[PDB]
This record gives sequence, structure tokens and C-alpha cells, in this order.
Amino acid sequence: TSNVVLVSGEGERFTVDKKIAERSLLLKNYLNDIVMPVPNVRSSVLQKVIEWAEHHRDSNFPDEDDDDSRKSAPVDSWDREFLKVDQEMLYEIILAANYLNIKPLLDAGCKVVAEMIRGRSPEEIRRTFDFTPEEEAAIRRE
Amino acid sequence: NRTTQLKSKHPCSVCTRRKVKCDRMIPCGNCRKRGQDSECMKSTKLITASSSKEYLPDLLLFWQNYEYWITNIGLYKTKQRDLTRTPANLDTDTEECMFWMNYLQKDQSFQLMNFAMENLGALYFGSIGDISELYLRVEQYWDRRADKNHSVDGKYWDALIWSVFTMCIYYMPVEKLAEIFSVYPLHEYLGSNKRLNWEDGMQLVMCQNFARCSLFQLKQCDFMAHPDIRLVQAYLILATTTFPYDEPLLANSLLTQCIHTFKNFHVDDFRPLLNDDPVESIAKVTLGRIFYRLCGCDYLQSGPRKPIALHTEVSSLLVYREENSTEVLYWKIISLDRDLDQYLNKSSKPPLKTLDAIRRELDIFQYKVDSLEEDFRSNNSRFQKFIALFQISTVSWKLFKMYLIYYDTADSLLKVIHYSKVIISLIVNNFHAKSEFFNRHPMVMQTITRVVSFISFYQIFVESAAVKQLLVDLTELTANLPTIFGSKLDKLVYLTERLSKLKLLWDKVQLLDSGDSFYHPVFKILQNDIKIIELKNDEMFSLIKGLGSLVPLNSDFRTIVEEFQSEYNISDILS
Amino acid sequence: KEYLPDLLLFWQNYEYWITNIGLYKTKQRDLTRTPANLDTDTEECMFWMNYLQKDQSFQLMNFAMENLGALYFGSIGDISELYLRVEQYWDRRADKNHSVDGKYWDALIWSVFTMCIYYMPVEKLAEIFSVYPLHEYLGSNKRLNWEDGMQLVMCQNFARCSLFQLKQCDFMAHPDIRLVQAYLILATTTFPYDEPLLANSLLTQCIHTFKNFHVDDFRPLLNDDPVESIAKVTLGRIFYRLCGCDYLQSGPRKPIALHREENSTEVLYWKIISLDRDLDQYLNKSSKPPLKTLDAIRRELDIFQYKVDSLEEDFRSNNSRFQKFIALFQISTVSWKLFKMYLIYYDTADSLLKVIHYSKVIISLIVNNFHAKSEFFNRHPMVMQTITRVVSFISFYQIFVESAAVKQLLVDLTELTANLPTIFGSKLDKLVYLTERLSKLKLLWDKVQLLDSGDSFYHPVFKILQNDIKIIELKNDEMFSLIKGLGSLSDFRTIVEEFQSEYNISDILS
Ligand SMILES: [Zn+2]
Ligand SMILES: [Zn+2]
Repeated sequence: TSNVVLVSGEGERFTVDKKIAERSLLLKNYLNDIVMPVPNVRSSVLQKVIEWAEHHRDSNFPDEDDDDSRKSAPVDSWDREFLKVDQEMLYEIILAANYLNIKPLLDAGCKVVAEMIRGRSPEEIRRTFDFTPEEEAAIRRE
Repeated sequence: NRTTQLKSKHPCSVCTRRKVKCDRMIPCGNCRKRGQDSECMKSTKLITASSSKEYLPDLLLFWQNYEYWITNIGLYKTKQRDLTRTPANLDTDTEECMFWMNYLQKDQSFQLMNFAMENLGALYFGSIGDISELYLRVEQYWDRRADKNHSVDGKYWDALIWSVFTMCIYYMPVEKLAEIFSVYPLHEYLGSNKRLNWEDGMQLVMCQNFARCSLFQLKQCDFMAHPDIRLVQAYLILATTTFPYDEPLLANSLLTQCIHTFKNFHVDDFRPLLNDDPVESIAKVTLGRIFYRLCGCDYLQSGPRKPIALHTEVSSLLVYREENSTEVLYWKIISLDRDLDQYLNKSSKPPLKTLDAIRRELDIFQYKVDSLEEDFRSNNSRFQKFIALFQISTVSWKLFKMYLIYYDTADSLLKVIHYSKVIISLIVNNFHAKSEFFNRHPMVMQTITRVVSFISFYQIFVESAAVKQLLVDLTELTANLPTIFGSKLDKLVYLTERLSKLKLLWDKVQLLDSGDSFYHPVFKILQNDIKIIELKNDEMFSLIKGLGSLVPLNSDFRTIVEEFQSEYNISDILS
Repeated sequence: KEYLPDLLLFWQNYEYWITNIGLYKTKQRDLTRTPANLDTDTEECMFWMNYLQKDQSFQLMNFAMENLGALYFGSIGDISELYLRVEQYWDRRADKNHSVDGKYWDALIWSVFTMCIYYMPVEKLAEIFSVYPLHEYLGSNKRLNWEDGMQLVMCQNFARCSLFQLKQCDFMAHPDIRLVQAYLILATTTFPYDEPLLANSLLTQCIHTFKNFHVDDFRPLLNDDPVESIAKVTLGRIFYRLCGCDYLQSGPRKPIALHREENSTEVLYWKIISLDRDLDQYLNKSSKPPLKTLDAIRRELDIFQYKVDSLEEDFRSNNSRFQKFIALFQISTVSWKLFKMYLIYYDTADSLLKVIHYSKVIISLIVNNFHAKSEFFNRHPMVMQTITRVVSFISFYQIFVESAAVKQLLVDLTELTANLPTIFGSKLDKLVYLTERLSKLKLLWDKVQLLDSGDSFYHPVFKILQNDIKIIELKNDEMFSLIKGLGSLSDFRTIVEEFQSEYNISDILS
């Protein structure tokens, strides 16, 4: 198996196996016509993506289009430990994957963020107010 | 071109206190006109980042209309006429086709058929099927020369084989063509320059003369007096060359004749029912193939010079009753193309669920086109692979262009650059030996015209180095497309060249302001070109000229506009 | 006697297939034996244009201007202006190079010349032309005079010359409105019955060239150049006339549908033909139009009856009498079809009396034209269609219900049929044959006892009438042409086969 070449946004040349790089559908459509560039992606982010793809190279995720019907199904512990980073790195993971068209990582990351959303304290949600300043006081009345 | 940015939820309290409409684009297009800026802004959210490009979204929405009335209609599908100077067809092309049927000889035609059987199969197989049986018909033509009485059916077979001869002459590489034919009596007859070789332009001349002699035989058939399937077959053979772009209203008239000839049969369903002749079932399957190829070559001649839509009940939103053999999946691509490009001359926005379904069908078709194996020596299967992958590339490009314009999703522009590089790669990979003529299909002219026009238009306003290198790539590619696009290719050059000059007019003159909308000569020239071509396609003047003796008789900003229109006129894209 | 209503419902279907489709709109062909015209009528149209002279053409135009107004006003209005074009014709005769627009004008005036040759009565027609070079060229019998058939021959050759000039124009490459003008000149004669599918092809060219202009509304505006208003009113004329000539050619060989002083008469004609469409949209469908629809059609028919009775005429203005004739004949024909559908679907009291009444009205309208200076009034194809419908339903109702008034009426129809003018030619003969066939179809209903199954009935006349429909529906499929185009691919029965062996149906087809 000849290996393929990805280029990050920072100019780094990554080299990886074909059968794990074909997890990203952009690379699949690109090589079914080897260097492919991936801009807007920090090099650590692309390395995290290639690590996550090499971990699940023989996994099985449901399905193709029964997705939001079969989801929700809870996420495995290795991926949640993998995505236990600060939030700017997380949004960079999600945007880079949405460029790379990897849907199961996208669903896993969105489940993490939605877990952060669905679950906030009541004291958080009492902030940031509506383009009516005067009517806000009538809302702030009670 | 209305200014905009940062859509600002509520209507502002200034515009509500005075009871006018509130353009919410921050702060207003109205408060900025008066000079009341501190009132509308300084309530909440004092976050400013003056990007100085607030003229961009309505400009990008204007690109929709400019693509629709320049790149589509006004370059390919437009032809002005002069009824008082076009000469009458007094010879009726009798001398012309007399000579250009005394030219072609027998073994030459057999070598043409050999090349056709070898290398062109994915064109005519959807129409007629086997070609070698058709050799017999060729035999019959060469059996029936010196006779003085001919059947209607025989001249129909002759018209079909001359259309296939025209497809051969169009798609042949110049070395084999120089092996087979000779040159010298063509310059003895026509009267062009006596050193014009086959790369010089005689290929296009001989191709158009063969298509004209095919139509001459169809005229000897009295083809409007006998509806038969061979008119439809000869048209679908001729509808892969540039004959849909030489005489476009003649093509529209012949296509209407073919629509009538198909609808004569009153066939609605194509699946063979349980209680029929096997001959009837074979006939209805062949009819299904010809109907889908007809719907394709009917959609690719839309516009205002052809009103009769065939297009009966065909969609792919949330056709299915068919076998995905080759022609149904060739149709589904163009159905998705129609479902995207119905929004050019509209004024509404397609929702999210539509484009998401289009993205999912795009993935399915990518999967089940790349999921086919073949033989490497099978040249025809490679060429079918080229056509299917080029079409799916073009549809992906238009999809993310519409994403970019209507909603500007995450990193849309670089995706457009990505698929543009893919299209460039698919032509440059075919620049090598033995696969040269693969760049002679009309869909590459369509896709290259769309790409170079959007990249020049986006070059004029917003600059990045990747976009500039991409434009250099496109210019390098357009410099070496094959010469059989001929004069059409030259006019595409002119259009891009005009846009290059329109960059300089963005530079040497400052953008003005009026508080609400902007003003610049480039906007007026841009919206002067669409007005000139929409004048050129209102047929009321020919109507008044035809009904009888009713003869119709009707700052330095303006100086700059009229100087640029005096030097670089739009009306040189016509002929 | 319960067999009557289902037999009446069978009459609708038999009328739709045999009378309309079969006798007029069906032409079989042999693509293997039909000679492809390598000459392309060059010798033929060359001779029929070297024959015609100049002052003869002016006399043709004089008869056209005086006595033909209510046909060409719907398309081209004034014709004296067109005199100038005629001059240009003889001014551009012996030239060596030509144009496109001049050839379109020549095609229009040749179509008008075809109409002039067609509606000319035999006296002046003999006064103009000779007969001798016609038999020097064609070589038929010298005694063949103009009433013998040379009128129809010269009419069809001038129609052929007009289509020859339209094919010199390359008319599929220069779509102008004069194609529509030449076609709506030619579509008033019986040229849509010589070559029906060629006429369908030309009509589809006309629909294409019309929708090439993109004009929906024809109402003029204050803020327009009045040249545009003149053009939009002219286009409104040509649109409604072309929709009428659409409805005259429905069926299975044309599947591309379209839907002050004298303009009110044009609106009158269109509303007549639209009510005709509203009636005859029930032939081949199995639907029964209800009573409310028939009552509304009757009330509107009374209103248009009053409006046509509110018209006027003048005995020297022969065009006014011809216009009155056409309008009254149309209103009578639609009235007859209304009460025929009354009789068949519902059988109201004195439905039959109204059928007999309007039948006598139609007979009087045709017979009263037999005076001098009123012959050519009969040469319009709507009376041919109407006579066919009337005499077929009279014979069909004669066979199964017998009455002395109806029998005298059928004798009147049969007496009237043999005195229609010669210009329908062989087509006329075929209608006679149909009537004669129905006469023999009476006799078989006489000498045979009707059987009974307890539920349904049996008689050979039923099987003969059903076999004719199935034979012509077999002749109305192009599947055999498709296969030839793709590649190289009790004594009941005895009586039925004896009658079908003697009186075949294939004589009514071309
Ligand atoms: Zn406001
Ligand atoms: Zn404001």
C-alpha cells in the first residue's frame, strides 16, 4: 500500500496510509481520479484528526443516512477522553472535520458541545439580553 | 449597490420613532445618510471592525444575473439577423453537397467506421446500440449510388450514416485524419489560402459541410411529411458536436420536430408489460434509451429561443422506475444540474434542506461512479469514466458556488478553489498522448467558461494569492484548448480580457459614497451589458419589420463609462 | 327493448373514430415504396410558375378583394396594400439573386393565389385560363374540363408551389410571422385533407414561431408607441384564429396543444368554437356531462343566438352575406350538437323534434345557396364536416328507430348529398360509400331474429360495428412503423365474414 500526503495550513507534510486516509470522503473523491492540501487547519489539529482516524480504522458507525434517527446512541469513553481539550481546539476539530467530511467525528464532537449546552447552571442563563432596551426592563420587572 | 454588514436583530429605535422602514445593516443605510451615527449605534454591542467591503453580497447576487445573461445566453444562444441582406438559398446546397459527396470515398468511410467502433462507443450506444450491424447499411449505401429512384427509408438510413460520419470527422485526432484524407481539391474548390492545413481550420469546415449534407438528405426525405425515429437518431448523433452552437435556432427547430416525432408514438411507460411480443419489448427498451438521451440534449438547449419544454414529470427531491444502466444515471446528474440552476433568473433563495439533499445525492453518485471496474484497454469505458467524473465535478462546483453566494458557509471559497483545481487536473491529465480528443466534448467548454468567468469576476474585487495563481492556471489552460471550438474559443478570450481591463478601472478611480448606496463606473458598465443583451433578445423589432411597412425609427463619470464602452464593446461577443 | 341506451353511448365512440378520425385525419403510408422526390418539385413548380401570367393574377386579386373578405380579414386585414407586393413580385421576376423577406412575401401571395383558385366559380375560372397546355404537359384526357377535376388539380399544385417557396426560404432557420400568415391563408381550403401530417408539422412550426415572441396580453397601453399597439392587436387577431385552427385538427396525430365593429365578430367566432370545444370534449371520454352544464350551454347559446340575430347585411355587400352565412351556420351546428347530446345522454321530451328542427334549418341553409352568384358559399369545409356528422347520425338512428318523418328526412339528406360541389372530389365519394354501407346495414337488422342471453344481446350488426372501431384503432398505431424504423425487424361468424368480405371498411381510408 503506497501512502498518501496531506498538507496542513502551516506547511507541514504529513504522510499516512491510504486505507485510513480514505475515512475522509474528500480524500476518497480526490484519489479516485499523491499530495493533497488541507488549508485552514493547524498542524496539531490535523495530527489529532489522523490519530482519531487511526484509532477507529476498523470501527462500525451507524449508518449512512439513518443518522439523526439512530442517533442518539452514546459515545465511547476513548473518544470522550480524546476530545477533553479546551474549547477553541474543539471548534477547530469540528471545523476541520466538516471540511474533511468525516461525519462520525462530527457527531461525537457535537454531542460533546451539546452536553456542555444541555446542562448549564441557572445562573449562567441569567445573562446577555431582544433589541428593546426599555421593554427589557419590563422583562426585568419579573 | 446597497451597503451591508452584521445584521443587527431589532429595528433601531431611531427609525421607529420616525416611522420609516429600517434597513438593519449596521448602523443603517438611513442614519448614515443624515449623520446621526452615534444615535443608532450607541445603545448596546459597540463592536466595530470596518472591513471596508460592504458592497460585496449584492455584487455576488448580481453575479447570478451576469452569468445568466452573458455566459449562457449571449455567447452561445444568440444570433441577430438581417432579412434584407441574407442571400436566398437558390442553389439549395445542391452544388455544395454534390461536391462534398463526390469527395468522400469508400475505404475512407470504412476506416472512419473502424475508428468509430473503436473509440466513440459511449456516445452512439445510448442512441442506436450496435454499430457493426450498421456496417450492412453502409454497404447498402455503397450499393445504391447510380440509381435514380430511392425509398424514404433508404434516404433515412443515409442521413443517419452521414450524421455518424460527421461525429467521426469531429472527434478525430489530426494525425490519423492527415493519414486518411487529402487536402488539395478542397483548396481548389473553396478558395481559402493554399497552405491552410488541418490544424489551421479545415477540420471545422469539413465537419460543418458534412452536417449540412446530412440535413440536405433529410430535406430530400420530405421529413416533415413522414414521422419516423431516424430524424430523432440523426439529431441525437449531431447533438454532441458544435452544431448546437453554429445555427442555434435551426437546432431549436429540429429539436421541436424531434419532440413532435417522439410524442407521436403515445408511449408513456417504458417497462415491458406481461403480455406482449418480445419484439415490442425490445422496441420499448430502445425507446427508453432514446427518450432519456433526448431529455438531456433537450435541457442543454434551454432559453428564450425555444419555449417547448419536454421535461414532463422529472425530479429528484424528497425517474426512479428505471434501471440505472448508463443513460438514467447520465440523466440524474443533469437533473440535479437543473435543480441547482433553476435559480439563476429567479429572485428567491433555495432553502437548506434542498441543498442538503443535493449534497447527499452528490455523495451517493460519487460512490456508485467510483464503484465501477473496467478494462484498461477498453478505451470506451475510460472515456465514459471521464465524462461521468467531469459532470460530477461540474455539479459539485456549482453547488458550492451557490453555497458561497447565497449563504457563505464555512470555508466555501476554498472549496470552490479545490473543485476548480480538480477540473484543471482532469483536463491537464488528459493533455497527454492518445487521449487528446477527450477535451473536445462541449461540456468542457461550458464548465471552463463558467470557471474562468467567476474567477475573473472575483479577481476584480477581492484579492488573495491563491486566487491569483488559480487565475494564472485558468489562463494557461484556456491558452491551449483544442482549435475545434474555433472562433467560439476566441470570444471567451475576449471576455476575460475585458474583465482584466475592468480591474484597472477599479484601481485608478476611488469608490464614491452616498451614505446608503455606492457609485462607480464599473457598476454601470456591468449593468449596461445585461441591458444591451436583453435588448438584443426582444423579438418585437423583427415582428414590426415583418408585418409590413411599419418601420421603426427609434460629471466625468458618464464620460469614463462612455469611453470604456467606446473602446471595449460588449457586442463583439455576437456574430 | 333495453338495448337502446348503450347503443346510443356506442354512437359517441363510433362517431369519434369513423367520422372524424377515419374519413379525414388518417393516412396510411409505405416508407419502402414512397418515391423520395429527388427533383424536389423543381420541374413541377417551375412549370406551374412559368404558366401563370400577370393581369390574370390581378383579376384573381380583384375577385379576392370583392368577394372573399370574411376569411382573410382574420389574418391580414386589408389586401389592397398587398397589391404593392404583387407589383414587387413582377418587379423581382427575372433576377439572379434574391433575399429572405421578399421570398416570404412571395409565399404569402402564392397562398392567397391558391385561395383565389380554390373559391373561384367555374364561369370566370373558365374565362381566365386555358386548358390546352395542361394536357400538353400532364397528358390526361382532353375532355377533362374544370368541373371534371382540373380545378382541384390546379389548387393542389399552387399549394405545392407555395410550400416550395417556403422551403426555398429555409423557414426553420429564419422564423418570421409570414409562415403563420401563409399557413392561415392555406388552412381555409381543403389542403388540410390532402396531406394531414404535413399540415400538422407546419402547424407545430406555427406554434413554435408564435411562442418565439413571448406575448401574453394583447391590451394596448397608454405609455407605448402606437406601433406596438397596432402590432399587439394584429397579434391578438392571429392568436385567436390560430387557436381556432388548432381545434379543427385535434386527435392522435398532433399532440402539442395550445388552448367595436368586426373584432366583436371575431370574439363571436371564438366563443362559438369554444362552446363547440366544451361540447365535443365528451366524445371519447366515458364521462356524462350533467344537466347544469347543458342548461348553461343552452342559455349562453340563446344569448349568442340573439346576438347573431342582432347582426345585419346588405345584398350588394356580398361579403356581409357570406359572413352572416358562416355565423348562422356555426350557431346552427353547435345547436344541433347540443340537442344531439340531449337526446343521447338524457332523452328529454322533444329532443328528437329539436334535432329534426335544426336539421331542417341546416338543410335550408345549404339548399338556399343554390341560386346564382351564391355557389362558392358551399365550398367551405365546415359544411363538409357538418354534413358528415348529420347524415351519419340520421342513418344510425334510422336503422334502430323507424319513423316516417325521419325517413323523409333521410331521403332529403341523401338527395342533398349528391349535389355538393365537385371540389371535394374523391373525398366526397367516400362519404357516399359510408351512407350506402349503412343502408345495407339496415337490411341485416331486418332479416335476423335478435337473440338473448338473459343479460346481454347478440346480433351481427353489433359485431360489425365493433370490428370497424377495432380495425381503425389498429390502423392508428405507429408501432409497426417504429419496428420497421429501428432495424430490419354458429353461422353468426359466417354472416359477419360474408358482409365484411363484401363491404370492406378500408375503402374509407386513403
Ligand atoms: Zn430602526
Ligand atoms: Zn438607525
